[PDB]
Amino acid sequence: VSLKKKSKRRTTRLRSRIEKKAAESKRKQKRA
Amino acid sequence: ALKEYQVVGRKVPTEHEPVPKLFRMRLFAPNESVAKSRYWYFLKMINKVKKATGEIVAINEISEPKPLKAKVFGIWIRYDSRSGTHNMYKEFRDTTRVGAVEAMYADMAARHRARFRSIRILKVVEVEKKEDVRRNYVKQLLNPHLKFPLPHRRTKKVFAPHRPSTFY
Amino acid sequence: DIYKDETLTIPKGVTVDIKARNVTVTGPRGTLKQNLRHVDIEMKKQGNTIKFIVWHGSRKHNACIRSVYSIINNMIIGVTQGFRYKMRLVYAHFPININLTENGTVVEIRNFLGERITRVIKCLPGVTVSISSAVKDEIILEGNSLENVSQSAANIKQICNVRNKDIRKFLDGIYVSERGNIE
Amino acid sequence: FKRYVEVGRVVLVTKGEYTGKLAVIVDIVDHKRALIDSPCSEFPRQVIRYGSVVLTHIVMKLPRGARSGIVAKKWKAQDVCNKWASSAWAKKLEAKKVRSQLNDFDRFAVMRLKKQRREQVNVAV
Amino acid sequence: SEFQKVVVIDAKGHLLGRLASVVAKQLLGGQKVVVVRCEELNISGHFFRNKLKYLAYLRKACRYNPSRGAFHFRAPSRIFQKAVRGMLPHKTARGQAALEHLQAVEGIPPPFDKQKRVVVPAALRVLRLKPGRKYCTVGRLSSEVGWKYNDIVAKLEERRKVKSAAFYQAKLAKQKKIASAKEASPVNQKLSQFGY
Amino acid sequence: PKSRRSKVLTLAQTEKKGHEGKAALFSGVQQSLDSFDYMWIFDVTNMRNTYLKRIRDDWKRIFMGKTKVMAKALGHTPEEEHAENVSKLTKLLHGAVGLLFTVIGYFESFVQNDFARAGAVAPFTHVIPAGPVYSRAGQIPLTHTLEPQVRQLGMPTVLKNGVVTLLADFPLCTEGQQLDSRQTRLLKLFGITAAEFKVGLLGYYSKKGASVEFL
RNA sequence: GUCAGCAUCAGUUUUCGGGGGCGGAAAAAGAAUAAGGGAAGGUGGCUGUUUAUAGCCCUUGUUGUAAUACGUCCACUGGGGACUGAGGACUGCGGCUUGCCAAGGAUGCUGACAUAAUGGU
RNA sequence: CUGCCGAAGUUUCCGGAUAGCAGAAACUCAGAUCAGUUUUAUGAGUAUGUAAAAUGAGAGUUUCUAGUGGGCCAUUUUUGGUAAGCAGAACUGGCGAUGCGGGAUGAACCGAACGUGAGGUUAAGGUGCCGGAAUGUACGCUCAUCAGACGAAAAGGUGUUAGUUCAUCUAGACAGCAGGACGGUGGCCAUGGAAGUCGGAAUCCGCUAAGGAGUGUGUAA
RNA sequence: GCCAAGCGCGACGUUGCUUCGGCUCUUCCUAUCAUACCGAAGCAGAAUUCGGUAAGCGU
RNA sequence: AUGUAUAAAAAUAGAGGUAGGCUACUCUCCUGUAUCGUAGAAGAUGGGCGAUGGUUGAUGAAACGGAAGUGUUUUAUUGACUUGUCCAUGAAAUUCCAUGAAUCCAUUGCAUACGACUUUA
Repeated sequence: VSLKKKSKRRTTRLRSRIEKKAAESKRKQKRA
Repeated sequence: ALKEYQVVGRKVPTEHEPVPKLFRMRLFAPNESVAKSRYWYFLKMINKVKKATGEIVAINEISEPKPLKAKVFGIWIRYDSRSGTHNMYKEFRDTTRVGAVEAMYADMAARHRARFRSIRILKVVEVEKKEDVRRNYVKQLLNPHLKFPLPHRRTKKVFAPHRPSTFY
Repeated sequence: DIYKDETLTIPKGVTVDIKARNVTVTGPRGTLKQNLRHVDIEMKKQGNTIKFIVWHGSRKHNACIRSVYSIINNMIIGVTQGFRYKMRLVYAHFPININLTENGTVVEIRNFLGERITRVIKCLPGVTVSISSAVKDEIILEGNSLENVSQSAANIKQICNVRNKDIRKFLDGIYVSERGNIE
Repeated sequence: FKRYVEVGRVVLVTKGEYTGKLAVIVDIVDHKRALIDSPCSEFPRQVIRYGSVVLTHIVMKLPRGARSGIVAKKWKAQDVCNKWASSAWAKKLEAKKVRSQLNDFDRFAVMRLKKQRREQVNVAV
Repeated sequence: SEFQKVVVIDAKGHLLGRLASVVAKQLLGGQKVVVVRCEELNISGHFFRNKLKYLAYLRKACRYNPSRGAFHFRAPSRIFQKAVRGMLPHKTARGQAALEHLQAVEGIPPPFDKQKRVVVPAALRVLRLKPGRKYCTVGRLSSEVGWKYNDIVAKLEERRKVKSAAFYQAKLAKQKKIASAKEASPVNQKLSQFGY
Repeated sequence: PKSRRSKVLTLAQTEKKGHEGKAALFSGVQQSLDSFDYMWIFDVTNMRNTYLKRIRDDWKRIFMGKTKVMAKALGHTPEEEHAENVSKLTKLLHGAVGLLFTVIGYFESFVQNDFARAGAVAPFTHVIPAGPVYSRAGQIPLTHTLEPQVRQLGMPTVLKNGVVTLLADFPLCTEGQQLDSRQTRLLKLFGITAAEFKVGLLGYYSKKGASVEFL
């Protein structure tokens, strides 16, 4: 089928927090 | 479809500079509007000439003088990457300067995933002597006895009756 | 590179036909048929020269040209001189008894390390096993295919393996001594 | 092999407005493009891609990068016209071409013609 | 281009998904498709990769009556039918009627060994895969995951090829006689102007 | 990264000048040509460095550089070459040869024996005695401590009771056949000095005579 | 009454062509034909050379007001398809010549079918 | 039952008033005034505030009478930071009163804002099949025994592909074969001993084409 | 702290002393105690130690 | 359904032949836009000329097909048709699209909550 051990496609909550992770990276670079 | 455009421009005349210097660039763009925009970008980044203070005095497309003569073109470019600072030199064999630039843009976006705005062409030259060629694949093209079987042939009318020949 | 080629000069060998990439090399000693379908290479035959040609091939595929060249040269050597492997028995205490059946295609090994299990190995086709009287405890494997002869030697050596013992002190085993041609 | 992309080889155009026209490879531009020329005036010298043409078995002795006049002179001297027609491949293409511009009355005459052709079915026992 | 009421497709040398995608659309178009030699189908990717793909598929099972779990079919025709079935709206009555118009078999049984077998150029491996790309055969993949009739199909196919060759020689010999007698009739050259 | 063979490195710090070394050899060759006389053409043969030093000891200097490097530096054309008629002498000039100043009789007659090498042919067919091996072909009036030689030889020598034993006889070489790799290596550890270093006294580049004989 | 087919128009629209202006390096080329220059991925000849028993590149002249492509325009033109027909004497703006008209929104010519088609439920 | 208009979503003062947003009634106003807008000019510090052309729209007030006074999400600036989260403002946005196309599915993403219909054409997203629409055209890259289609980070890989720089190269490039790889010297200490390669300090030398006080194996040495 | 490839930091190195809690049960994971097979070690043999494949089977 | 028309195999960095002695020949490929079949009041009525074939209907067969052989031939007849090449009649106003067993009731106990199961009759 896929041979992977995890679903490559994540959940909508998981991708939503990734944009939050991208927000954190902007916080680390710009201000933090 | 890219086009080579000669763009000549200068800042608006003023009392301090009644005879402003006219700067010319040979730059490629799909249309005149893009070419004049790219010209202004390069002029600002080099001479610090503001777009409002300047004006475009001449725009002219340049056709290939010898579109039926196969040539080799060497292009120096300022590649923009993750670090955003890289210089590259590439050589393409074709019959038109526009075609070589089009192949250059396709190659860079393919190998290095560089966009049109990140790439800036520094200079395009025609390497007429075989010896100055630096690329092995190009040199193999300039060999006198170049001959090779056709690669990547591959060939609605679904449901063909017989099997494809896929050969000579 | 557009063009990468290797050239081979064929010997008195009778036929080196490469029909369907299958090399049916027939020589004075014998005939070997092998398959070259695993590689996408052009085998162009002209007189006494054979060319293996690859057009616009990558480094991974270009590596196959020499490998195809070597196996062709090796099998040609087999049909002309052939391959003979001399394996010398090595024992300290228990004599190793070797028996040859149907002209040696099966080798039976007994009394290894005093073990009572008879180790029976059947050699690959085209390999005959003989015991040379010139040197004691000496086994000669002569055949046409270098693949078959060397594999037979590898199988015999691996069968007579020392387990759970200090190899530093236990020297028992059978090992290949020389690898050469019949002439 | 029997077809090699080399200077002077005759090709048949398969894609584009020049489909079915004969040309000769005057130069090798690169792995994917070549410059061709044809003696016919309606066919201009142009750079085409190999995917648009099929390599024919005919090869003419032509110097690298010959101009249109020299190519035409070499073409006439080596009579590549009617040299391609000598092959059964060209006859089939022309026979296919003749058939497609046939009209209804010609098609009616053909069926009578080939049925008169078939009425024999006389083979020695 | 044009349809046939029943179409026999020689699956040898084809690609699983590419042939399945073409077949599924043809079934929805109201055509009846018979696929022969499903054990000779090819799949892009080396055997071990494709074998692992099948093993992962076999792994799907329930803790309550594995009979309620997915039924894993090992026959090459059943593997092809699974590929076609996933490309059809099979939960829908239209897709169900599409499936009943498909008949995928291993080898070429008698009712079809005497019928013409067309091929699909959009799915042929030689026209779709770059040379030097690893691929596997469904017959080998099936026989290694549980299919137990590879040899019987192989033996039966060899006999059919012998009988088919004998039929061809008779047909070829017949065609030569008509070919020889063809130019005997003068009309073929009298009015060959029409391209015939 | 990329499939390439690794290159080993060493800390001996004995790297030669390379191109500068070749230039130094060319300069020394020119100085040797500019030397007073004798115009010798001889540096060494298969003899070792000790023999070359002994030959050069009776000389107040054998210099080879690179073969044909001195000829290339001098120039095939007589105008470029310092000597005369060097156009034909350049082809003759080959191998490790060079000027020396100190001989002719010793070169003609005195030829010290030395260990042989591959490519040449043996003058006889030496044999290896069976059983225990002998270092001097049974001329000792053979130590058994050469245990590592059993593994370092590769011949069918079984190490029984800490002594190398030959299962069957095997001649070291045969007359009329070129010495192979194994034969030369085996002869190196043995006393087979089937070699006689020679000298080349074809011509002499005299300042006045300028007659390089080719006899 | 129902439903059809076609034609000639109006409105909206889509899809193929043809012809002709103008523009740019007043395209670039190219071809043919005269100068000169250079050479090669070096042909005949003899690895090396300079059109010969192949030719190519560069410049200029010429054939020239060459063609063509591309851009743009035509109050230039020929077809194919689809949807729509609101309004209800006459006014108006126009065109051709009292009249006629494609000009302030569809008419004409036929069919078939009512023992059914259409519209329903 | 249908139709029309249609918010606020919160200041400012002590739960109430004022105001704001929405209407009504009654007035005056079109050589007039307005504006979630941009220029010009003045100064002052690319922005700022003040004044005076462009574009758009008919522009004004008075009374009096409803409803509203939340929140959530996101951008930017900034204030601190902390293993790392984040915390504090401001800012205008989006939701909120709002269906619809797409994103497989969705409060916050991309499009788009709604009477009933016919036709045409698009946005966003798409054109292998499910699925309407190119198994299009052209140029490349990629093979994963846990590909790809969407922090764990410093790096590792004899994985592939382009380049950048520096090196040698007919005085013969690497690679491979045939060799040399020497003499003082077993340089000096050390110990069963270590003669380049138990070890510790030196690291000199003549000859060359080149050979170290030795690259490792080895040797009791 | 000393270095410190490099880009004032500065990696590897180096110095400095110092309520919860458990019976049965069901399966499942391997990050494996045993059983099977290999690799290494002064592993003579025997008994081991360490490291791999491995959750079939027990615990 | 509207011709419900078409059976080699394998390769694709090669095949297939013809003509030859696994090797010397040359030719073909480059898809089916092919080949077979196709005139006739859904296909009427006769007459020639020239084949001496083709297409079948009904019998009689013998050989073949087992993978799902349900079809392949070879035929011996008989009945038709023949457009292979020519002729002569007829056609319409449909005067412009529509098409013998098992079961229950009994019996057994090798079985059983009840059905079922195994027996016997």
